[PDB]
Amino acid sequence: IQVTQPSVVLASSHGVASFPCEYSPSHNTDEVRVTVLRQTNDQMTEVCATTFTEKNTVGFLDYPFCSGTFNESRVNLTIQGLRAVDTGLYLCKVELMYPPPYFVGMGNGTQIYVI
Amino acid sequence: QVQLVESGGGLAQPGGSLRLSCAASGSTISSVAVGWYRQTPGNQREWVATSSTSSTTATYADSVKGRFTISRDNAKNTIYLQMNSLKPEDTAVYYCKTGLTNWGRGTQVTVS
Repeated sequence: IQVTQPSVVLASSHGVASFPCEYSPSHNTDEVRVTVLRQTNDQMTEVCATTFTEKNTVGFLDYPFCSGTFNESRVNLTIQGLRAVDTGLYLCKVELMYPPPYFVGMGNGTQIYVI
Repeated sequence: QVQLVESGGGLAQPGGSLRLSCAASGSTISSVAVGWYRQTPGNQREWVATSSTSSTTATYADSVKGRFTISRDNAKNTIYLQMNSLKPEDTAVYYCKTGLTNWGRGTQVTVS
């Protein structure tokens, strides 16, 4: 699957940044896992991840610093507690988990600059 | 955005066949995996099968594997579920779906 996310996003003074992650085509699924990853010099580390279903469209409830609502084939993501040093490349990974077939796609990454 | 319309439902005898249709309007489903689900009285909609895509083959639940077949008709922007060797327990309302929540209106299938 194709995954679209913005090239560049400016975080707030409060350390908050929002950006959408959208995939296509909108294959049948009942379980979508969205993982946010940070690229750090060869290593990809997990920032936060959740699983969206038809009844649970509001995700990352178990994270203080990550929020996300899912609709159509689009997650609107919000990362909090960003610092200047947290400037970097944030990749949206999308997985269609059930039922078969499995699909996986990886966004190009959103560069996040922190004011 | 895609509106899905089921048809072909009705009554069949045990051992009989029905061909269900999921016709899409709005945009094309030529490239979208389309799922089929069935709902018995008092239960949740349950996955039955998903159509092929450019990169994947059709998939089936083991309860219908070998009896049911999904085929495409791009020109009619439609997916077909061929239902052979029907059983009374195949009785249900059948829905097609794309994405997470884009359900059709469902069509009743009754096997005596």
